[PDB]
Amino acid sequence: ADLLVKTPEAYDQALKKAKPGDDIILANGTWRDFEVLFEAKGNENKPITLRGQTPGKVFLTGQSNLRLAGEHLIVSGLVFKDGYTPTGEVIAFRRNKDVLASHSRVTQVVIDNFSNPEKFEQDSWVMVYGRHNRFDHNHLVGKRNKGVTMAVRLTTESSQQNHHRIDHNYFGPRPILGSNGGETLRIGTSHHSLTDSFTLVENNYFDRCNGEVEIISNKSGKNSIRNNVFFESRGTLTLRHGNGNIVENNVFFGNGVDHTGGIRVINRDQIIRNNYLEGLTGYRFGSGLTVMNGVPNSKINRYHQVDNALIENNTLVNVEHIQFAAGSDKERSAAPINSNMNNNLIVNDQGTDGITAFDDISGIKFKDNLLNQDAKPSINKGFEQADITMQRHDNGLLYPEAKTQQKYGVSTQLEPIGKDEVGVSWYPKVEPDVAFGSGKHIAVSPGDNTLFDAIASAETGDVLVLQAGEYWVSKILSLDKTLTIRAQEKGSAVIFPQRSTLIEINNKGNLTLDGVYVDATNAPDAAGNTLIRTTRLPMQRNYRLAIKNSTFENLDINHSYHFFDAGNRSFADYIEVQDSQFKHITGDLFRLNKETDDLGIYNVEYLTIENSNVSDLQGAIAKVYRGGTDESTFGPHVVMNNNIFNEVGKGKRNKSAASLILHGTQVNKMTTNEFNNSAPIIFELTVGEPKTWVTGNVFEGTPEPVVRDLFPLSGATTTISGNTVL
Amino acid sequence: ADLLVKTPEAYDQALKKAKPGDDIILANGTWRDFEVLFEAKGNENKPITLRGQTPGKVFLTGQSNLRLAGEHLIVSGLVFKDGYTPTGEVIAFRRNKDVLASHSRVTQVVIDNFSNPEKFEQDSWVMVYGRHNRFDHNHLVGKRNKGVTMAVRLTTESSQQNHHRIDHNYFGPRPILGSNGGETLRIGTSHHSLTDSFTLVENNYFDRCNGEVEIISNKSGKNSIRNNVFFESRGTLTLRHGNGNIVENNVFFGNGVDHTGGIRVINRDQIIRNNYLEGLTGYRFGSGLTVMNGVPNSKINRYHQVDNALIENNTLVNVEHIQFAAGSDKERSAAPINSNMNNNLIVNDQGTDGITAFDDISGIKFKDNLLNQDAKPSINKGFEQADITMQRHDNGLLYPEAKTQQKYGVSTQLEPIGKDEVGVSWYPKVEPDVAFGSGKHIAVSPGDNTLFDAIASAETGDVLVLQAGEYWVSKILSLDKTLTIRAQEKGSAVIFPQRSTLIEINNKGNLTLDGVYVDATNAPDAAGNTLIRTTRLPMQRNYRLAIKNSTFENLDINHSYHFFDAGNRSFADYIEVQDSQFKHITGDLFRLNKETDDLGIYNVEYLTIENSNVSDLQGAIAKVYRGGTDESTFGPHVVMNNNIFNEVGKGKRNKSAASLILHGTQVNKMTTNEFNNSAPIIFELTVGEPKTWVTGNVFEGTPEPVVRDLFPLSGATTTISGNTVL
Ligand SMILES: [Ca+2]
Ligand SMILES: [Ca+2]
Repeated sequence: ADLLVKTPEAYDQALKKAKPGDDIILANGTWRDFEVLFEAKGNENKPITLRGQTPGKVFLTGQSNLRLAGEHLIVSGLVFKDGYTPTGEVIAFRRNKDVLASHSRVTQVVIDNFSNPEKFEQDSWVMVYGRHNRFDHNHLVGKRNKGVTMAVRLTTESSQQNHHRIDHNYFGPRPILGSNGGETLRIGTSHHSLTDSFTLVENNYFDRCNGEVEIISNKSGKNSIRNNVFFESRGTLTLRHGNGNIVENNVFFGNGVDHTGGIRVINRDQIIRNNYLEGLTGYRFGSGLTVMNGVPNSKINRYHQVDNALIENNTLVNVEHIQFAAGSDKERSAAPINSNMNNNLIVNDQGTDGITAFDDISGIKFKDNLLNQDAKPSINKGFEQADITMQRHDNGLLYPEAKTQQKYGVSTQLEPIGKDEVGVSWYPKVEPDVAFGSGKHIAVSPGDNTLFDAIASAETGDVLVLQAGEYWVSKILSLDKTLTIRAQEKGSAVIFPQRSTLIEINNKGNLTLDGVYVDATNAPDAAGNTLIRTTRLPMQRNYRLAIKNSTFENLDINHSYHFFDAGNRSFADYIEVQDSQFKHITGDLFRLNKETDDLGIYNVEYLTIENSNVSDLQGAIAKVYRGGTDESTFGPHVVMNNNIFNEVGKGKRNKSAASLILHGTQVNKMTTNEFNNSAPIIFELTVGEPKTWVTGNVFEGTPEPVVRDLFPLSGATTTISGNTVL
Repeated sequence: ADLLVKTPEAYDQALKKAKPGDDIILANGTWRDFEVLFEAKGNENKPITLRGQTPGKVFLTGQSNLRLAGEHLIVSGLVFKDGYTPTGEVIAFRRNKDVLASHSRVTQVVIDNFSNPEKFEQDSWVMVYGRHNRFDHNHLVGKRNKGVTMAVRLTTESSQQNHHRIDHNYFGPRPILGSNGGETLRIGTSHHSLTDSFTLVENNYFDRCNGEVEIISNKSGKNSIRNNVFFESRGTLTLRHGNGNIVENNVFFGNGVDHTGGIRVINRDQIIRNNYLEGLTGYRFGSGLTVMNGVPNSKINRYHQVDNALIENNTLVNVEHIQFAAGSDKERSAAPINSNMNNNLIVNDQGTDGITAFDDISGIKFKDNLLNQDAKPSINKGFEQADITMQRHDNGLLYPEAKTQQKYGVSTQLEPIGKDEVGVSWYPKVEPDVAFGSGKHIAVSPGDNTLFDAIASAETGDVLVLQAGEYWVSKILSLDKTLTIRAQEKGSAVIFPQRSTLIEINNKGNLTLDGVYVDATNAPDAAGNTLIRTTRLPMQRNYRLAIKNSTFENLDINHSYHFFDAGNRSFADYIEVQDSQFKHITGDLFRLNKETDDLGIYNVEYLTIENSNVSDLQGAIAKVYRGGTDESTFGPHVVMNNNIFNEVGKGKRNKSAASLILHGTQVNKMTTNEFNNSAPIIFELTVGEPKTWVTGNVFEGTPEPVVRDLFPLSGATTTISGNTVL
């Protein structure tokens, strides 16, 4: 029988009355601050259902969440949005640790940007306990904060050997977290990784799941991860802890996007068969295919030696890196043993087979692997070369034209699940970001509060075109949308800040400055001004900052006048500076070093400064810091080319005594710059074999770059040469 | 004519029609977001008035402010609360730089906790410009953020030689700012300090104005500060810059409150006569009476030599410090010259006249000063001692009994203005802090978010009484009120956090824990947990934290598990730990070191740990930091006595390698502690002549204290002796 309810108390009363076969129906509307405890006992033949009256019209908002407890329950047709769970989880298959749900199903529910307001206040969106549950045809998009999106817990035997089924879900875009802990799916935990979970993960679509290196983090035994599609996801399927898992029939469409992986093999008895991998650009732990070194006598949460891996009938097309014994170093000294790699197909048009061995690989026996003839084989025995031309079948996958070559690599009967065969038909799959300049153009004129008003009434994506003249700014310009501020004619729009901050970047703010001119002469006569900064409230969301063709002068009325000051726990997807000039600044240029608690957190993924000019800066061009020993991320990337830096970094308040100090940055490229009469470049290299190239620069009146290796010799690939010193 | 008005548009119409002698009347109610520009032109005999219908029933809230412009205006009967100014000032005697107000009056207006949301976003509450303006019978209380409460500006000749009158105002309690910039009243600035202001500050009441070392900051010429009362104010009347000022007929009741000053003499031609000073405990620049050294050939904003000071007929009763040549060092090398101190009366029951000379004082001539015979004199000529009994007249002031002695000190005819003769009768003068345990007692039972529920529904000042049993906490406990959490029976109420934070202290939160037991075994297995912390959003006001008779154990499920984590720009009025136990904690105990930009800002006024036990703490007991060279504040104070510390501070993630790392702390007292098998105490002493006492401790298996001096050797009184080192 159907039990329509319109209030939480009516819900309570319906739940008390509900019998096997009944449906409790949440009436269409917005249910705010509704902590749902669905605790009942259905029947194998007659489940008890909680569902929205009209899927897509029942919203659970504010501090709402859902707990299932009992057995034979079904929950469907709900949307969580405009809020965040006040507990540890949005959806949990338990009341608490002693009262679980089993034989229960959550299907056709949406969680859409239901994120905690602080990125590093951790929660999870779905937590599975108990046994024989199902989580299917759901739609999870936009988790911005630390904490896996979905996990299977194994904390007691009652939650082990679960045979849980996770299928046909849309795992929509998840942006970069900026530390470890951004997984989309975690099965188990290191503590319980030697127990058998038997979890089935099939026919899900992972669409730009970019939280961190692990898209899926398998951390238990004897799971089956099969028939999933990974589209442009900036990470990997990692067999992290736990043994005896099967990774099969999965499809990875990297499309050449940066840092796309990958199947990563660690531990024992793994089977990696019949997987299709295309256009994957990642390396090291984010490679298209990775077989790691382990630690002898590893602790339960470190790295266990690869032993009896089986890697067969996989197809790898334009996979840039296949890495064996990856992570090899003084700790991870146990190379792979008793393993086998057979009947795979590697087609690469980049001239190489993409293979790199980092240690002895004689414990992997290679047999009957096929390579295209133009790809220099890195390994002789076990690889044969042939004239291969690939053509795409109807199932969207590439196969050798020759039928005889189809005994290598992936089966022809694969049928990748599509983006529109997953999730719910009644909730759209949408683009996560607003593009710069995707809106309309608004003419703005001088000269008092005119910029404050134009920003406030513009719409996201708009472009403000400032006419020539003077823009006096008596009120902070707080940006909570995507906006471009463009001078109609470069250098003809002059912006005069009169407050301690000119521009503040809030949640949802992203900023492009193009051709503007800023004279900070009239800023308040106080130390510690900051021309541009994020909000100082911990942000919920990443931001983008682009600076082009612009000039910034006279940030020097008092000391410690910084150009850009990142808020604690803030994260820029990128900061890009092109063709811009900076002169007379007492503070730092970019302060990207706030996370000094060494938990692997950092402030910027890509810092790029090219073709620019900086003169008379007391502080550093950039201070960027990522501390600790985490190997779960790919950034910061710091790229600086073709700049001229004069009299930079020597102020008595610059404790770094550097023009540039880079701690824990993973990719460093400094090329064709001039460092004239300035403080040195200083590298503080950490774990994860960072890559540094400092070539073609002039250091006139500037000391040579300083390298401090905090992990001798752990160890980085550091190329510093081809530079003129004085 | 009366122009009663109910909306801003009606006000605008009424303003256009107002003629000399008219009253524009804001109707009773709440005017939110009202930026009042009161610009009109009365005559000397018929002013134009803006006033509330019923004083006490007209409120300006939100982003409201007031600007007077023109002449012969009066504004009265308004309350600013529940908001903050969107400009630089709440009330400004100008429209803008070029359009001032003269011959105008602001009287009987209240500003009640109208502070910016963020303490270090600077504003001011009252700015006076022009000439012949009056600010009387107003009521200003609770400004929390950086920026002087009220200042007279002298930016152009039009605002100089003003003869402004500031009288009969209630300058109510102002909490400690935690940096420079917390003045209650400023007359001028350094740039204009050589111009004459002629401002009259008389018959005002300063009730616990504790913003910083300067209650009044005189920064201009020929002003008169007379007949004011300073009640338990944590600061001083400073003649900061500027010459020829008269400080006269003022009364200081310190009542023995900590860091009560004081008249501070700097610069030339000052007259300090007939002031009464009682019970003042301050020292150095916050002394009861200070005559500073100056800087030879000083910059305009530094310190000008005391030249031709006249100090006579003042009474000083139990003033612990009278200091001559205060601040003498290598920079401040110019001792007072051409000065005279005559006919003062010093009565002190502590054994001494309280005088200290820090340099040559032959530039001060003394004659006919009287001191009680029991007080050992520091100076011979110009002083005599005698038998004195003080008796308190009806004016509240002490006078010698022997009529012959009444030629020393203050006149018997002084009439100190009373707290209830100042401000307005229709608005109450209140206590600023909710006292712990002033509400009701509330019984709480075990155990599933019962603590969460009891906190949400309690009222400020209440006491929660925890019955025996287990308190599981699956939601963060957010404290936005004053609250005590007491175990019914010490030790039978056990609190089990399940989130990475147990207690979050928000704006208006203040917390006492008494007899509680916290077992953090079940916290999330994640690094960087924090049992107690402020909100990480920048706070609006200070907080208090008291921990008594409590036990905290097993903060060790992962690394960097901190007991208490201060947010950026947060400030504790105090943190006090008594008779409590802390064991098995991987992080730091108290993280009070967030303000590393060296602007003089800090996180705690008083940190006190006594009679407590800390065992197996990987991090430091406390990291407290105050950076830079500011001398405008009194804290931090760090007091630790009679504790037992076993195995503290030797963790590999404690970069300080200290059990205690104290930088820029001004008062340090560690006595009768046991430090067993622990990392050392480390001092990093800064400017301001800090006082450090480390005596009577046992350092067994612990290095003896390390002293690093940043400014060798400009003061610092460091006594480390009588410790046992095994
Ligand atoms: Ca991970
Ligand atoms: Ca001051």
